[PDB]
Amino acid sequence: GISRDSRHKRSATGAKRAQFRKKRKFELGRQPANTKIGAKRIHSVRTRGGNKKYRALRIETGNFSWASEGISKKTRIAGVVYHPSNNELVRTNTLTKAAIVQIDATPFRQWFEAHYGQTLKIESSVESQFSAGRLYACISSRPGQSGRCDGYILEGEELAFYLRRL
Amino acid sequence: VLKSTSANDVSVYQVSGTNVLEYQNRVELIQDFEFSEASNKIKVSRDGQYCMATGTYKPQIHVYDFANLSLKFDRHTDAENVDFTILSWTKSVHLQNDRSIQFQNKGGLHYTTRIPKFGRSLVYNKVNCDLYVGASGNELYRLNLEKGRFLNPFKLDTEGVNHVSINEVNGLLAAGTETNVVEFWDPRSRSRVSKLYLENNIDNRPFQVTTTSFRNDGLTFACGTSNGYSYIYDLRTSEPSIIKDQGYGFDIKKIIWLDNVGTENKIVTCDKRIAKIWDRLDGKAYASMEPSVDINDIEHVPGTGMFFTANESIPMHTYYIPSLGPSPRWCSFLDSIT
Amino acid sequence: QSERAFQKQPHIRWYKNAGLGFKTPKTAIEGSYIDKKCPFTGLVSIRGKILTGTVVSTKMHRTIVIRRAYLHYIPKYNRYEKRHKNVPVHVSPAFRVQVGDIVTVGQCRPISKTVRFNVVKVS
Amino acid sequence: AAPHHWLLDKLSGCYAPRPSAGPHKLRESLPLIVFLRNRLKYALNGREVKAILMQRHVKVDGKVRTDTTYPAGFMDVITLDATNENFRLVYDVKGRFAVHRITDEEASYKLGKVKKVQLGKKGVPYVVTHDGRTIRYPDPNIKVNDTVKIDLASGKITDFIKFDAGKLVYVTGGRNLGRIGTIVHKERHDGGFDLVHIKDSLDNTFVTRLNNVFVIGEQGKPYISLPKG
Amino acid sequence: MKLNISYPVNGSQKTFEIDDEHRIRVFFDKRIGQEVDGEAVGDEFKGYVFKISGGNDKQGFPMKQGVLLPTRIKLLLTRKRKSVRGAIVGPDLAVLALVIVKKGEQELEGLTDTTVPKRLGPKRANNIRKRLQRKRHQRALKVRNAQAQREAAAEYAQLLAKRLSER
Amino acid sequence: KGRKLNYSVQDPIANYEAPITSGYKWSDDQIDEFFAG
RNA sequence: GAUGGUAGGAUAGUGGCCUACCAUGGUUUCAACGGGUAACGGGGAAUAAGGGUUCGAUUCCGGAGAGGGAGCCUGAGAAACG
RNA sequence: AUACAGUGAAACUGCGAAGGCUCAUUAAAUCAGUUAUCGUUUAUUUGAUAGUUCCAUGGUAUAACUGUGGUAA
Repeated sequence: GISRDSRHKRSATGAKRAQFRKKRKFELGRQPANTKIGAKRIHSVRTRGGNKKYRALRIETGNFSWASEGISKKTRIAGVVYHPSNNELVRTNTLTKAAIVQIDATPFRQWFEAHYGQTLKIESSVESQFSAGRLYACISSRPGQSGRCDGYILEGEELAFYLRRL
Repeated sequence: VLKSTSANDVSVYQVSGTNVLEYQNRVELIQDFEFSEASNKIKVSRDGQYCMATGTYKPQIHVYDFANLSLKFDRHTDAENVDFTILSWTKSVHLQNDRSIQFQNKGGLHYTTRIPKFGRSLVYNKVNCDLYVGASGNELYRLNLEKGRFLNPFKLDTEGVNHVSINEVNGLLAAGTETNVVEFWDPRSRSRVSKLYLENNIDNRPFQVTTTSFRNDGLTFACGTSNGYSYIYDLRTSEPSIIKDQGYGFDIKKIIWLDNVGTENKIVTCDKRIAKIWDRLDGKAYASMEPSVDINDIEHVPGTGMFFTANESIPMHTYYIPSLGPSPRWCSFLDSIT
Repeated sequence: QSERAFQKQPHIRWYKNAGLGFKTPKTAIEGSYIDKKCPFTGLVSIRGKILTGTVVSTKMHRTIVIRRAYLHYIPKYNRYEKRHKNVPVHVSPAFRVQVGDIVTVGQCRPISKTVRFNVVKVS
Repeated sequence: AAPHHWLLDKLSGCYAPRPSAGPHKLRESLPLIVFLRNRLKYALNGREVKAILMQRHVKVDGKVRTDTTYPAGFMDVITLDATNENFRLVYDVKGRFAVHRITDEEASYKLGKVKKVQLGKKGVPYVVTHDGRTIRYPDPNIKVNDTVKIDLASGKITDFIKFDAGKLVYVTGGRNLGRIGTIVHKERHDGGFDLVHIKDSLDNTFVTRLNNVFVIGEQGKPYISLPKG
Repeated sequence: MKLNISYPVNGSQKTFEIDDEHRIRVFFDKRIGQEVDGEAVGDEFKGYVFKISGGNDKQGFPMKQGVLLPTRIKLLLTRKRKSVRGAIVGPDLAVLALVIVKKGEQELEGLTDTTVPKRLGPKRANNIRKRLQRKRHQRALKVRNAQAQREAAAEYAQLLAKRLSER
Repeated sequence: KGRKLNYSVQDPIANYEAPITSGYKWSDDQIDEFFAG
């Protein structure tokens, strides 16, 4: 990154003759670490005293949350199909916040068969993924700042809310 | 004596592997060869030294002097890179993951320009000096280094292109698209000449061609895919091909020839985990180079039998083959240690 | 009321109150409008000072351009040249403000490059 | 290089003593060197005021706090062991620090304006003041700008003075800084010039802010003693 | 060349100025760690084996163990550009360091037949081999800290309970 | 489409490299009799 | 990026601060935007002096620089006079 | 004072220097006050603030130091 200041750009009035200043330390834009899938490597960068910041690049073990009961359990990552904060970001298959990524939902199968007995009330277009294995789930946590991959599962309303999109 | 992996009656060696008494018999070739936990892309310059390796987090440029066996500098560039070339020595052009293009010099960062859409590949033309940059969509652009203009961008098909290359002895512009068509343009006429279609016998899903290459005879063309299937092509009965399924087959990214050293008609293929090498006119594997981690891409040093990968680990692996050729003049005791 | 991706929803239908003498309309307490930066449900909290004036233009959505003429006791040429001010402001689900419409706004948490004020009243 | 509040004579020096960090701010306090040395004159220079600080005569707020630039702000009761010196220092009517002399039963406590009440962590009600005494557990009816009375042996609130219409208020801030009389008017606006207004000898009127004013007692009965002329 | 030789277990070390470089030429193009024989460096020390351990060349520049390239090169050490000779030994070493790990056929009145002792015995208890009142006071102050703090916390939480009952 | 495809002329790259006369070692007649078909 | 909206990146965090997508906005005769110096002078920036009436106390002219641009590192604080 | 015991060159340590010249001309954007940050960082100052235990004390690896040396340095 470069900057965080209004001095390089124009305001709501249209001004000119900028030529302002050598940029300070507190306009610090670090490089955009597009977090991907790999082996888990988090860079421990420093800022503002001992404010360590976890910059995750190759995180896997996503803690994704069963919605209707709120069961955040551990799984892997496959790939993001739709994220128009950059439509090339899904072409390159990175992993950022608020992305809709696919999960092999085998521990969710284990929890359902463990606290319900039988195997398969829950919606049908996610029951198809209960059968097959890959369910859609959206990342909540920030791997570029907190270094973690947490998320929430897609269950019904939010599922169709994304499936009608793409 | 460095250990060698098992192969088909042939030997290879790695230097700077994930495993590479050992502390006091260290076999380190290039000092400070390690990045910040991954690697983007490595290539060796046209002259006998000065290899360049792009960065991973706070991405750098990392020029290594071969006649000093260590690092020269690391210009922390502004964004994360995908593709670049080297233009002899000190000049080089890069493009990042965003649609911006950097021009590094001896002083570094001579300019930062942009392309209107997100780009994926860049090549330079030695003749009349226009770099062709392949991007997403209908758009294959030019930035001519003569007069700094823009040129009348090449009208493609729908989705785009994964790789562009021009032929060396005659200039036949390749562009590996998504819909199996290879879209050969002419660097003279600025028009299409052919729209060759790629076929198989398995047809899992509609693959996209990701790697294009030529060599210095100007008659054949090496083609790739998004499935782990190498292809050869000639003008002589250009509709079929010879094919090479690979035993894992995710996405082949680097297919490069051996057209300037001995033990001829041989070619290196490289997908995400493995890089193999086979012979022309049969399609039988000469050797393979299985590392302990995935591969971002590779490169082969000219004149001799050594390879440099860019991978997803902290160091980069170098692979020496004492049957393909010797070790070069700056590595001229690798044949004395192993 | 969903023309964009990425789970358009309140962020924890939801309802709160900034207090301090400004009502919350019943659709803004329990209605289908999201209230991302409208301070009654919102994510922002109120502070600072509250300014009042009529408008000039409400052309783009989530842009309320207030005018604010005010008295100032000029001692230089001993006559009052009349004041005029401008401030962009995000929408609220309480009034489609047209030309005229003296309304007031409270200072909070810079939303765009130049807006710190969001509508809390219409009269 | 000095402020106005210290009552500092100009024929003193060149470098003015910056107070160190502490309970109060820089702009609303006087350090011990400008207190003892050149106001009530128990010293002649910095060397001997450091000497008596090493001897530890000062007992501000019941603790010793041996420091030269310790920022004694509003009504910190400076206590000196020899000749039982008990000093409550308040504001006069023209902006300076009038240091009134008090007695032991009055210096056994102080009072403090409450700034905010918090549900901070683990269900604990919470109160801060201008010296920052985070004391546990007041009643739920502690609004902003009320007045707690600190224990000064332990830290507990002993008495409480509610801020409402008809209370004796002290103004420390703005162009009303250091006035007493607290009743002509009440006017709470919605973000500025909001206050209770203060009389004069002819019962004149005055405007200030909420945070720049804080209560000290009732209409005729403050349990603080005040100086006179 | 000069040959520094070290017999480590006896604690002996001495340099020997060996001219007549076809004796020296046994070491040539052998990098650090690879062993050697006494047979082709000398005749009077046969059955000798020396692990080489670097050596400063003329112009004094050291070699660090195991890089390549027996000329001088400019590396980055403890990070600044220092000049360092390559690990491989060639014709232009001033001194070359050696560790003798087996005595062969002749006694040496510098190395074998003369030796030095060590420095001094150990100081730590476990190094000599191979408090409890503080353990009283630590535990007592810890349980007293618990019986003060964890009781006083509930002792003003009950005052909160009195304020809540009266409110 | 503001910063998207500025068809301007830029200062440092106007003479960043220099062309070559013969260029391709083939002939253009060799191009024509190379890919007539 | 002009003006705003949605999301992400980076942040110490607010923020078109940067990028994807979308809308064509926004300031102005109630002075936009632009023109220069007794802008080595001015603006209280401050002390005022018991008769000097724009001399007469001071903070700051603007930002930079440690041979020249570039990249990196340290720290509660830095794009370090070391 | 036969495991330490005072002078103390040279070495580790705690800190010191804790704020100094020249050059091209910015019109409330340089500056001064003020509102706010439940929109944020914070060493030091000050007030507060910790409850998971199956069949008498834990490991080599480096200095300083000796010894052999290289280099004009």
